[PDB]
Amino acid sequence: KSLKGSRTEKNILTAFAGESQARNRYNYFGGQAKKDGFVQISDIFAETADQEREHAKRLFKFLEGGDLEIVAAFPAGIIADTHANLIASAAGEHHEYTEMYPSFARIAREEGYEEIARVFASIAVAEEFHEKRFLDFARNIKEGRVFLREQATKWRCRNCGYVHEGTGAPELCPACAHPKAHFELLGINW
Amino acid sequence: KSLKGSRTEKNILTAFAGESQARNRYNYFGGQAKKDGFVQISDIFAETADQEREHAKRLFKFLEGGDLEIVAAFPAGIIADTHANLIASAAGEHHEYTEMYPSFARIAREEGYEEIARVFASIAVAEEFHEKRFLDFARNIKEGRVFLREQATKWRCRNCGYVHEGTGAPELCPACAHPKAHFELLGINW
Ligand SMILES: [Fe+3]
Ligand SMILES: [Fe+3]
Ligand SMILES: [Fe+3]
Ligand SMILES: [Fe+3]
Ligand SMILES: [Zn+2]
Ligand SMILES: [Zn+2]
Repeated sequence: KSLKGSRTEKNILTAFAGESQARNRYNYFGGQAKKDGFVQISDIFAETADQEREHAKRLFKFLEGGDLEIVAAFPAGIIADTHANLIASAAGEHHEYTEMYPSFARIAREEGYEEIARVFASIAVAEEFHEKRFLDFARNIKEGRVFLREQATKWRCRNCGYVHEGTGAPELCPACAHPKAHFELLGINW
Repeated sequence: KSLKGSRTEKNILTAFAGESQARNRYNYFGGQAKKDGFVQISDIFAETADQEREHAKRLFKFLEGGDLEIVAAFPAGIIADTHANLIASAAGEHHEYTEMYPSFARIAREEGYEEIARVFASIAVAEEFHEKRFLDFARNIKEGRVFLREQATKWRCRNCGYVHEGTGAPELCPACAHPKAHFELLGINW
């Protein structure tokens, strides 16, 4: 069934508008993280931005055309330090997966748009992990554990792949000479 | 002076919301142009998307924080063939530089935000050239002149830089073997 005139139609566009702004905000926060010396976090912001582009794309492809008026609130700014940006990003994700998407999914099911309702629910899952990632990094910054841990571990240079073993990432990579900012905890997800 | 409570504050966020959606739409149209076999046009859509990201960034940095409600209409879809996408993109740019930005600049000046008004006016200039580019490519497609002209000229392969001299781009690049889709008119802007 068509979406024309349905509340779901406006909800999809509203989600698209929000996801679109989130993509820009995350890319900006990614640039700020770079300036603040947090390369892994910067790349995480950029990856999240690209994933928001994909949520938006799925939503956009459901629309049938024409201009549609929407009424919604969005974050008017701002770009602060990385810790603050991570906190603000997490808060935005929280609202999306706890309030917005469940509401949109609910209304979709009500109006008879099952496929779309399920897509809203699925996107909410992605947003929750996005929040987890942001909250975890904010915590690392607050606890001063971004580049230092209590026990010896392995740190990988994102720039060249050098692996450093120790309680903390080195001031400079011994292989590529790039600063500590490029190091992350060595991760294996395969 | 602060922007809080001013119409300009809402106009900036509205512009940001629109520029944000345009970035996504242009990236999607860029992907469709690739599928349609128009590499130069695809790269132009991607470049325009990146520039929209920059208009949005300038606008975003003027905001002072907090959640703000906005009321505006946006294109609910859609992704069609490249010619149609170029036409729809041009129409959107036209509205922005003829109606929206001049109005926002006008109101900014009225409320006493000179710097911001001038930024709105400046962005409008960029949008007009964006439209010109889109309209020119739509015309090339309509006239069947994307890869063929009446007089012998030079065609450059965007993939490897090979330069072909003739009335039209070759079916396959003789250097890198990529399809005609990668060719553009050789351009010199320096
Ligand atoms: Fe999102
Ligand atoms: Fe998200
Ligand atoms: Fe624009
Ligand atoms: Fe534009
Ligand atoms: Zn290194
Ligand atoms: Zn070639």
